[PDB]
Amino acid sequence: YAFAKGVKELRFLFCQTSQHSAEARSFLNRAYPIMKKHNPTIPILLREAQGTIPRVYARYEFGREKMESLEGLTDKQIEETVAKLVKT
Amino acid sequence: ARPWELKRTESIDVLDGLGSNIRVDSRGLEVMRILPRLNDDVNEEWINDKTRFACDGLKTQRLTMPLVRRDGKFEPATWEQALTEIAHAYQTLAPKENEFKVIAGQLVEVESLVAMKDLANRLGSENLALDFPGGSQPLAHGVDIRSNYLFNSKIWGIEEADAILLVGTNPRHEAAVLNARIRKQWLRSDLEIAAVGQPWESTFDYEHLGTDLAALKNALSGPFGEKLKKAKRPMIIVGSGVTEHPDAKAFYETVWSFVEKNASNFLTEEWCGYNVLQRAASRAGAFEVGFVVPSPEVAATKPKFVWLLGADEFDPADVPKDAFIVYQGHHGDRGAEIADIVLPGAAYTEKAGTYVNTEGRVQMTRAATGLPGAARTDWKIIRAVSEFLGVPLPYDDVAQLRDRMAEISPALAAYDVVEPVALRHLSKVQLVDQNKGAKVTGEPLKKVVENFYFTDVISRSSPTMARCSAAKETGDPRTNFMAPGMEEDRPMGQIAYGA
Amino acid sequence: AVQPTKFAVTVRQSRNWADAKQRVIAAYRAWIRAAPEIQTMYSIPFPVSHIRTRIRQEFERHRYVNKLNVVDVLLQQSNADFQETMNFWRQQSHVMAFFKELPSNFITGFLEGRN
Amino acid sequence: ISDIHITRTGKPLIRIQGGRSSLGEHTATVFGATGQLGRYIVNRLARQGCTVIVPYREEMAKRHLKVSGDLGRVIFMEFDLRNTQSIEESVRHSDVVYNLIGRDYPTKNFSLADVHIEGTERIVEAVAKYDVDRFIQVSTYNANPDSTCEFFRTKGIAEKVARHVFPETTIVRPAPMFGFEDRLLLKLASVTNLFTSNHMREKFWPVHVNEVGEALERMLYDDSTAGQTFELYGPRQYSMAQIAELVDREIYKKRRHINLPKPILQPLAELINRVLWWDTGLSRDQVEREFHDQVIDPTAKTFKDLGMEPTDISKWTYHYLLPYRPSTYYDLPPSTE
Amino acid sequence: PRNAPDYNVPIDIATSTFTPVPKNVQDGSEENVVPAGLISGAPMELQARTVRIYKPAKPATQSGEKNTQLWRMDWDVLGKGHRWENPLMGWQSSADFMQGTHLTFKTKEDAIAFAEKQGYEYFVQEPNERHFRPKAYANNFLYSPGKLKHIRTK
Amino acid sequence: GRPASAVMQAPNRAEVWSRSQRPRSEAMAGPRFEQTDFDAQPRPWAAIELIHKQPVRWTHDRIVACDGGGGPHGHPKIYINTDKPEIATCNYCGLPFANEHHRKYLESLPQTSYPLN
Ligand SMILES: NC(=O)C1=CN([C@@H]2O[C@H](COP(=O)(O)OP(=O)(O)OC[C@H]3O[C@@H](n4cnc5c(N)ncnc54)[C@H](OP(=O)(O)O)[C@@H]3O)[C@@H](O)[C@H]2O)C=CC1
Ligand SMILES: *P(=O)(O)OCC(C)(C)[C@H](O)C(=O)NCCC(=O)NCCSC(=O)CCCCCCCCCCCCC
Ligand SMILES: [Zn+2]
Repeated sequence: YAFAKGVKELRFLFCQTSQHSAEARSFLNRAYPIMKKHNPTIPILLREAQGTIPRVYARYEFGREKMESLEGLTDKQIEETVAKLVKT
Repeated sequence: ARPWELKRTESIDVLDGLGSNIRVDSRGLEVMRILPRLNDDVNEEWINDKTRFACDGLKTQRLTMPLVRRDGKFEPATWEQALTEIAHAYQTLAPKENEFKVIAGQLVEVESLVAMKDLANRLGSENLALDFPGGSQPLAHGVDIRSNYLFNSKIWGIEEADAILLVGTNPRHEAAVLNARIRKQWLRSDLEIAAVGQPWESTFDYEHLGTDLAALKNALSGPFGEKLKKAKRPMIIVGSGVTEHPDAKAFYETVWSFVEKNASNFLTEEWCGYNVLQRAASRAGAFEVGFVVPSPEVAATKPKFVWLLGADEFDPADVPKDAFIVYQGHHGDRGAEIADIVLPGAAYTEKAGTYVNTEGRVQMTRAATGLPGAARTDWKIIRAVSEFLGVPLPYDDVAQLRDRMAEISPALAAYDVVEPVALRHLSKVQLVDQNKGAKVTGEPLKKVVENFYFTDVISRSSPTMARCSAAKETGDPRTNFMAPGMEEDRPMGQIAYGA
Repeated sequence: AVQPTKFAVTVRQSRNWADAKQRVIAAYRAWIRAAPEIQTMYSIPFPVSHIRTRIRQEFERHRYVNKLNVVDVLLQQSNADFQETMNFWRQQSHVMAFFKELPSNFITGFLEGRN
Repeated sequence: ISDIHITRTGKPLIRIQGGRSSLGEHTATVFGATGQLGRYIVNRLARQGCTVIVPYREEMAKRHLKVSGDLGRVIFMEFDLRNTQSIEESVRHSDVVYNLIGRDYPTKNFSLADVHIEGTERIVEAVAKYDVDRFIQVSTYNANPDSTCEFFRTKGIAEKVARHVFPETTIVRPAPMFGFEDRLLLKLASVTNLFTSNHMREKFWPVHVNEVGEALERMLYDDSTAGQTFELYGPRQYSMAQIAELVDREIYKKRRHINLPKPILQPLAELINRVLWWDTGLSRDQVEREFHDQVIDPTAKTFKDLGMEPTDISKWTYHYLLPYRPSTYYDLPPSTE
Repeated sequence: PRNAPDYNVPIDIATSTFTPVPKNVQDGSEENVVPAGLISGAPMELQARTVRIYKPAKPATQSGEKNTQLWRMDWDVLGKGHRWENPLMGWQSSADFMQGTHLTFKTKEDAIAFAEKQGYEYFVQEPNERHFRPKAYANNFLYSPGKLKHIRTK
Repeated sequence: GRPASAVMQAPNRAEVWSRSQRPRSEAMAGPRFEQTDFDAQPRPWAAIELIHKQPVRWTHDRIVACDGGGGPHGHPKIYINTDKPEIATCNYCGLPFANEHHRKYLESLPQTSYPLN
């Protein structure tokens, strides 16, 4: 199940610490392998920094971009949160 | 100069990938000398000679005015009549997806790449190349996890290193003050070094295991692999020359497979045995924000509008003959002399630009002087042309762009520090899963630095480096070799320095 | 002691915000009352409407101050600037230095050099 | 307007904008700058850090100009019109040459034809000889080679000579000028100007001299103004009677004039000009202009083509006429009637 | 709107062609901060310009460390107007009135408090600290059971 | 730049003697030089030509002392080693010294910096 045609990159901003729940790291731990295998041509930039509220960006064609926070979401709720971003 | 008449600016060296901390001494318009300043995590009170003695190339072949190529000649242009001439060409060419191409050089800062990524993205291009050979195609290591392309054990990690393997890099000509740290650890401890690639005259002792991937495969399967296995704090260092090679696809999977096989040694609670060494200041920061060709589909689309963002060591095959070339930079060199329009930008001693060094340390320069002539700041040039091309970029100030920067990667807002890679083990995907079937050619590793004194536009324009190269060619130990002073064969001296 | 001059006002602190409120109105009134008298003292060739416009704008820049001790410094400066003007200690060049008779966009600023 | 100016010969000028300490990069020569207009163009060029050559004749009358610019900025050269070398020495380092040399009345060594035609000839021939970028020559309003007034004819022939030698000439035709030290408002407030041939009923569109110096500054920066012809006139038409009405309302004096029949006054005026050494305001041709009326020749650029909107003379009467109010009415506000 | 250049900021007698566009200026409504820059008399350019707060590093050329003791506040060089060459003598002209000035503070907090109260933009860099390591003269002469890795020369 | 008094860098030397010295022809040009007497301008002699007309002070000692000869009027007293077969120069005043042990070698060179005699 690859992405929808139009997503040009994914960008997750999380933190190493448990200050925010480990769910984004738990989802990325599992998702990033399969979510990169099904469509290798798209960059899924995993970027982290201390005290970063979890968050994901999808950049679409002609420079447009969608952001959604991942704060308080669970590893499943975060999954549909990304899912609506790359399904159309 | 005298020291009391010198202004002191604490900046960062951009002449290699280490980000050595420097003190820039200026007397008004002119930089006078470059001094080291203390950073035990980075440079340890030392800078190399090119970092030190190439500052005299900041005043010699500079770009101060926009030039438009007319009838095979470069004529001066007003900034308005240069951006209009650029906009007209882009409108005429009507570049579709990925026929706009951008190549970024060694000295570009992150405020430019993040600004250029936003300009090309809204023009429909994801074709964002790099100046090295193989910089216009997808890279063997990706950019999804930062640990793919960093010096993951810190520069400070060499202080503990027990076994170090070198893969295709001359640590003297790539990171000269990092090469010294290896020697320091070697003299005072039982550190064992072996290398794969071209032999080099070294300040430390090492074992030459070979020159190509077959040799490296025996290297890990043999005694040095067991030495790498048995050691605490083992350290494999991949040079950026490997990433330039035909078999970077195959080299990078071979190394990481050894690492993943050997965690709890390589991937512990506090250690990262995997390192990639960068020799240019712009390249880790380019990786930090995705300024890299994503797919061979993008790389196979021939461009008709090429922006050379400080690019001067570009391969001649990465620039079409019939493309409209725009060169942005601060020196008149190989990049400027083939372009249709040149735009004068800032140098690193006159900008406040972010740079990320080979280990992922985020550092900022401080402007020592103002802009020469009619030069502009580079991210303002990119923002200015986004007006003319029809897609203005939201930010109008450096803070607004540094807010943009911090939501591409939030580490870019944490200065002077290195962020830890949380999901370290996710490096397997782009390093091994994505690099499995590679048409290995067996071509040996190359020596990517032919001349240490000439590596970029500033060095190639320095009179002092010109004397360093010429004396090194003939061995003249004389102090006034191509400098003012009386000699036995020069009774009357000379005013010329560098000739 | 020596006599305080004609418009010399003793420096006193505002008791409360009501005090400050009434003083600021007194100062604004006293300025705009004097604009006809400023014009002929300093031979201003503009009409008095422009002079009173400038008085209004000077008061408007301190509109959003919610600190008694900042207002009282400000009420001090206007008292000295009023006394200085009415006694004709400053001259026409100073009063005309007060009447000015930055790029409006990034792109306008970029093209001319910074501004 | 920008930080880069490129000239007709193609040299670039990288400028630093503000103040008298900065770099305007332009080397100008302003012939006829010790008159009335000449200071406003020189102050404008000098206070923005441009080198200005000021060819002068009398040493003590040039001195107010040096204050305009920084050290080494305003260079004085002593010249004569009939000294070609001093003309050539004065324009050969320059990228713009302003020709503001004119005289209303003939002199014992210069006729109106000699100061206008021949003076322009030498100045333009040196502009051609050393290849100076820009040449803004200032003619007069109503200039016409077919005119019969010596002033409007001779300044109309110099216009054609300049173009024939240097076609890129910016020809500038101002209307009668008002300002500080103007020979318009200060004469109507004076007491010597009592004689007159018409009933002060000739009309013209008076223009502020301050806005004409600004206009000449903008022609240097708007390169496209080269080879053009500019008439620089004011927003309204007035007679000498309407202007003199404003002056009386301002100074509170109610000046009076003695009218003479032109066949009588003109011969006398030619005698006063020939027998007195100072500018008397009276001469045979100045009487002839007195009976003539201003026509704004179309197909000529205007202030709007510089993006400028001139102000009316009425707004300026208080500023410039106040020195002439009697003590009783001096403390009064501007008339603004 | 997220640190924006405000192009409607009023200009005063001290604004030149080298004055930066300001993101914001003090007006005296701000919480807990004395608006000194509003009442100081300094131009608005002082609130459009960022200062650097740091401890100067030791010069490479000397071992004395007295100029490293305190915190220094400087004004950043702007792209235009910092220096240009006078046409007459070649002296170096300037339009930056803060180029020859600096303030000195005892602690980092004092520097922040002063810049906050004056309305400056301000960036802090932290000093790089020396990594301690015992040094022993007797290391010069340690026994080597095997190959001498270098020949010491004193 | 018509006369030689507006081109020659010094009366005794035509060319520049420093890397950064602006040539006289490039500094006597411009509007500020259009009604100027060139020979009335300050045009001092080049010290680089003058010092090199001094003859070598020959000595047998290894180390020579130079204080400028003026006593307190001269310069700070220093010491010049004369061991290299080369003319040793005082860093303050430029006076040339040689050691007699190189007299035969120096009187063999095709050219030199100072008159050997
Ligand atoms: N002012 C007006 O109402 C109008 C003016 N004009 C034209 O505008 C220009 C400037 O006007 P304005 O400044 O008021 O005029 P002025 O008469 O005040 O100035 C004329 C200038 O010409 C110089 N000059 C005159 N005759 C000679 C000569 N024979 N040789 C050398 N220099 C000479 C004068 O130098 P010096 O002082 O040394 O004698 C003076 O600097 C003139 O050409 C004028 O004719 C046209 C229409 C209206
Ligand atoms: P309403 O309830 O709206 O009351 C309006 C006021 C202004 C009182 C405010 O609500 C208010 O309380 N705000 C705080 C007080 C304030 O606005 N400022 C303090 C007063 S001092 C001041 O503003 C001085 C201004 C500059 C000096 C006076 C102006 C004249 C300068 C010279 C004129 C020309 C000379 C040549
Ligand atoms: Zn001596």
